[PDB]
Amino acid sequence: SPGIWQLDCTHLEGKVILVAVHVASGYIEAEVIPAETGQETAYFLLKLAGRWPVKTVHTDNGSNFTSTTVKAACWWAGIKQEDGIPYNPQSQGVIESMNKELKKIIGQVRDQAEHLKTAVQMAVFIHNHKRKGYSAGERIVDIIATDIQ
Amino acid sequence: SPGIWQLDCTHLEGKVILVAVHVASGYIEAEVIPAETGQETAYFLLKLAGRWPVKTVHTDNGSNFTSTTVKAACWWAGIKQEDGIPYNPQSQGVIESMNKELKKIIGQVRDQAEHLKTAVQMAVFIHNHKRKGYSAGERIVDIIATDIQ
Ligand SMILES: O=C1Nc2ccccc2/C1=C\c1cccc(C(=O)O)c1
Ligand SMILES: O=C1Nc2ccccc2/C1=C\c1cccc(C(=O)O)c1
Repeated sequence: SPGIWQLDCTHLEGKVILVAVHVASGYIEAEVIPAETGQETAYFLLKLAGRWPVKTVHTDNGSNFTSTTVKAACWWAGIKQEDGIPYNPQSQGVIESMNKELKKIIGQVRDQAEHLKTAVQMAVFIHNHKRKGYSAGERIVDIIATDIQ
Repeated sequence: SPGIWQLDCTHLEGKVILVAVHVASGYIEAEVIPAETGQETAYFLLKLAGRWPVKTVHTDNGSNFTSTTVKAACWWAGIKQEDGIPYNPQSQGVIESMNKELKKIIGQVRDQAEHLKTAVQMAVFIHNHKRKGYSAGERIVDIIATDIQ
């Protein structure tokens, strides 16, 4: 579980926000893209796996699961690509809740940024630093550090 | 020193590669931009600080040190912005060496990617995973985890 991430795609202002959630910690990375393509998803995963030790990715839908470009990026980066079917039904609900929370934060910062991408990165910052006590940022580092030792 | 990062700007294929190096570990994040502007640097730092606990940034040049947009992003994200003048002359040489090493890796992967940005992220991946025995990715996590406890 230190290496397990979940992909999540949500929509705002006619654009797409692609999110990777580290399941065990709640830590996220996100980007704005014009639309969800295999190529964009592939590039996003390459960035993620260069930054964190990504072992398994639960893909967000069947198109990205099937995508040859996504499969190539997962091969390149040593990621086991899996489906994202909630065998636990409380899982989708947690993502649903996270998308709602992220959009709430985006709303709270939206006027401080001209471009949506800036607001999204402010929201990532706030999300990862929020103490719940540890923050998601603290939890992911502790989880992975423990795993290394 | 767990929170200290150094900005570095290098050039390839008529484009600019902006790099943030975590000084204590050698871990890097990087992006390709058309040219180094205050706005691009500001956005890059916002992304970085949402992902890692960035306390201090040594800026790469006087224009970014002076930039009102960079100063605003540092204020927003709780980053102490400093100059990047090598009080130790072995510092610049280490960055010089890193740029050369990064460009070497980019060369080694360049044909596997159409776009430079893909090659750069492959290079970030290889750099951060290389065992030298721990990798830069392992070192940054251990450093920050120790600091939290
Ligand atoms: O001055 C600034 N405060 C910031 C605090 C955080 C991040 C950026 C800024 C920033 C300017 C900036 C730079 C790029 C894009 C955008 C945008 O409006 O999308 C604004
Ligand atoms: O099939 C693929 N293998 C990969 C291994 C790693 C990353 C991407 C790919 C990938 C395709 C892809 C996707 C986006 C851009 C580019 C580009 O050429 O810049 C290529």
